Amino acid sequence: GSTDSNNGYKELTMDGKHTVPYTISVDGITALHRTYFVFPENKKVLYQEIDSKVKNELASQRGVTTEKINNAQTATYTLTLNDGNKKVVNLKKNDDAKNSIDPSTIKQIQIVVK
Repeated sequence: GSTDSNNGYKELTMDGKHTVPYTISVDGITALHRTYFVFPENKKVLYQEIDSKVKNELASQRGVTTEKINNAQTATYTLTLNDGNKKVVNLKKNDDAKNSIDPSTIKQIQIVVK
């Protein structure tokens, strides 16, 4: 078991773009069409501003609307920064819906509703 210590080899994985894998859980089940997202750097945005556009994307694949999510028993997602930090917040209660953040610090996120 030996890995590169200095150099390795050339790579072309969305070089220049910020990729961020997204996950979701339903009743304990894991998504099957999981994928990654891309966004610009050095830019701030409102959590509610983005989520508003994301909800329309997840509602089309999950079929869950603002009325359905309300019927859910629980809704929480964990956020993972690029530094390796972790913060789980309930979707039902947007505490950052009135805050500004950038994807440049976002590494990955996993939603959990049931």
